[PDB]
Amino acid sequence: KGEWLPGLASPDYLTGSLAGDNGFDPLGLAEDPENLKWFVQAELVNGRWAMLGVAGMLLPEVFTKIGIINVPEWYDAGKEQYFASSSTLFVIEFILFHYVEIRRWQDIKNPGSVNQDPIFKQYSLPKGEVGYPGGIFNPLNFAPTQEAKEKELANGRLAMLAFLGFVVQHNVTGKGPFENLLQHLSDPWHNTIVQT
Amino acid sequence: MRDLKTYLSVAPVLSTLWFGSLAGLLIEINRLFPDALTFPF
Amino acid sequence: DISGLTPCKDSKQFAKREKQQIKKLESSLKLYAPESAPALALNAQIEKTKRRFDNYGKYGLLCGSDGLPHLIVNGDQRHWGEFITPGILFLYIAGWIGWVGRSYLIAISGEKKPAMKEIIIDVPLASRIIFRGFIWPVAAYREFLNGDLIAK
Amino acid sequence: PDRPIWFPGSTPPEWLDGSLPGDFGFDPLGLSSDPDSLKWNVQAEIVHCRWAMLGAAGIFIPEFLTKIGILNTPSWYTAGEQEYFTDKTTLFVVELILIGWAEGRRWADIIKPGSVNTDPVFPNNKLTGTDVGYPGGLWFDPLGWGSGSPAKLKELRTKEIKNGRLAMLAVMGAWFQHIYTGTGPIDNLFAHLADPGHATI
Ligand code: CLA
Ligand SMILES: CC(/C=C/C=C(C)/C=C/[C@@]12O[C@]1(C)C[C@@H](O)CC2(C)C)=C\C=C\C=C(C)\C=C\C=C(C)\C=C\[C@@]12O[C@]1(C)C[C@@H](O)CC2(C)C
Ligand SMILES: CC(/C=C/C=C(C)/C=C/[C@@]12O[C@]1(C)C[C@@H](O)CC2(C)C)=C\C=C\C=C(C)\C=C\C=C(C)\C=C\[C@@]12O[C@]1(C)C[C@@H](O)CC2(C)C
Repeated sequence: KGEWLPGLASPDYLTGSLAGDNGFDPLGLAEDPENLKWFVQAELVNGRWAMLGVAGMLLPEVFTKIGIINVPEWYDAGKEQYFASSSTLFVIEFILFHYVEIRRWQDIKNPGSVNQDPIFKQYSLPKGEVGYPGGIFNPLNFAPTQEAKEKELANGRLAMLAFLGFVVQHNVTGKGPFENLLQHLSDPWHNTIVQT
Repeated sequence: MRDLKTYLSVAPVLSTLWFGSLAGLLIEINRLFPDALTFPF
Repeated sequence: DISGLTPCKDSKQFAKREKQQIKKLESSLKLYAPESAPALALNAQIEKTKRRFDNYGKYGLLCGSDGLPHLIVNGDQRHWGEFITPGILFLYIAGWIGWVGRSYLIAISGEKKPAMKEIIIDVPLASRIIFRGFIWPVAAYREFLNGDLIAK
Repeated sequence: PDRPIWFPGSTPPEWLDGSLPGDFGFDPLGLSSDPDSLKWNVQAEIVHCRWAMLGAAGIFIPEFLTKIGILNTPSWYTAGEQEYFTDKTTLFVVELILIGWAEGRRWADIIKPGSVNTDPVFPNNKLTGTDVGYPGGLWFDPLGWGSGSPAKLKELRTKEIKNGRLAMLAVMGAWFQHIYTGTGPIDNLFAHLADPGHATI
């Protein structure tokens, strides 16, 4: 579709049949079709996780302007005491995520092989694409048209860049992502990466 | 000149330019941060 | 105290070495007028020596009985900056160089006279290939999985 | 083939056939023997001309008005030492971003001509110029003088080039005069006009 850089030609292997195809591959990673098949799923999962991560790192700090709750910052949330030890929670998380991610992985190898429930055999996911399971994962039956997929990919890429910015700013400034915005909005020409 | 550009791509001249730039970079790096025995970061 | 060693900051021999070096530097300065350039150079040398000794004291090195720092390479987390991190950086850089060389060699293998492209380098193609080695681990690992790394 | 030459009686180089605006056959070292180098050098000369004309105006018109006392601006040499509303590095970064967007589209038109002639936001808007380095359209030619017969064009494009070269020489002269004599360029002119025989290097 669109060109990431006018005046340059698109790669041959990027034919525009994929969602969010702007012909961006200067370093040629996806020349091998198997690499492309793996990297599509990698991008999807990374974007979907980063969107939730950013949403959870930003909004629980926006409370200061509205003053509903009192929650520690995203980099101090770990040290707080909880009803269970950190090791127990980590063990349970590992136990569940092992099964979940092994179930997801088998679809990439042999599509359509894990669409059936293992305990209640009368239940099965409708046939779909590799990275878009559907079924009970889509309770509202929204149509997965190409426009919605492109919107999803754009939001995922933006959120990934936002998470990288959130990580890098804290190492330098030492404050929260929202506090960095208000300081910039106070004196825009004096509060940038160039401190002076 | 095409022939002049060809002579600049021969192995000895290119190697000399590359190694001169490399040595300059290393000398400046050791000038800014002298006596490095450990990676402290 | 690994292997019976002691921290540099508590070592008396380290301080004695510093004092001897500084005293040796100071005896040469008495031969010159304070305003002269050699006096300035000797002052800079003395300051640099003091700074180097202070920095070695700060980083948590270990000294022996001779007052000289020793390196631990067994993998202990308290000394990862001595061997592990520079090793990983060197491995990354060497893999970059090797991958770029292999890519350039493969690129010109299909030409009519591949030998002439080795004595007279094709600058634009190499420049285009130079940037690609920045992600060499991913490309190398995926090539290993696909079986294209080893010649048949 | 019968155009005036820089060195009358000599023979112009083979690659300089008189087709370009401002061509006098001056290329002793053969820096543009091949066509690609010729095109690149033509574009570099046109850009250097346009920046040097802006720079010459900005150096000399302000300094003259200060001397006759109408304005009170500082010297052009030390104009980068005054304190503005923000630190200089921030201004440099803003400059870099804006001029990078401006020049980046100019790079793509050199490599692939006529690929960047459309407005990315409002496709109703276009540039009209056919020739690389002469973009035209309502942005760069609002009066419509930049198109016409080949006679009308080869004059205007030669006038631009001859003025730009003079401006480049004048700018370098002003730099070296301020380096050596240590005084503004206008003072040098008045000193020369006072005692032309002796007010010299
Ligand atoms: C457009 C070009 C140009 C012009 C008009 C001038 C004009 C002037 N320069 Mg000058 N200069 C120039 C370029 C120019 N310079 C360059 C490029 C340099 C760097 C080498 C210098 C270095 C320089 C110094 C060091 C000094 C002057 C001085 C002077 C003034 C006294 C005359 C003199 O002794 O200069 C001699 C001129 C030169 C050595 C440069 C040669 C002239 C160039 C090649 C252009 C030739 C003009 C052109 C071919 C004729 C037609 C165009 C005409 C309408 C201008 C005079 C106003 C003196 C001063 O301050 O006045 C009191 C002085 O001390 N200039
Ligand atoms: C998933 C992700 C992050 C997820 C974060 C999560 C969940 C965070 C959770 C937490 O916060 C909460 C919620 C609770 C907080 O208290 C605590 C923690 C737990 C910390 C990031 C991905 C992040 C991914 C990023 C940044 C990727 C960047 C990749 C780029 C730029 C690639 C560029 C190229 O790829 C192309 C396009 C083509 C190549 O050819 C050319 C190049 C140039 C090489
Ligand atoms: C290129 C140049 C010189 C050219 C050299 C020549 C003739 C070479 C000619 C030859 O190659 C040929 C043709 C053919 C070959 O066979 C032989 C040689 C002999 C090799 C000069 C200037 C080149 C470039 C110039 C003039 C740059 C301009 C600078 C500007 C715009 C400055 C602006 C400002 O001054 C303001 C306005 C206000 C201030 O406050 C701030 C600043 C920023 C300082």
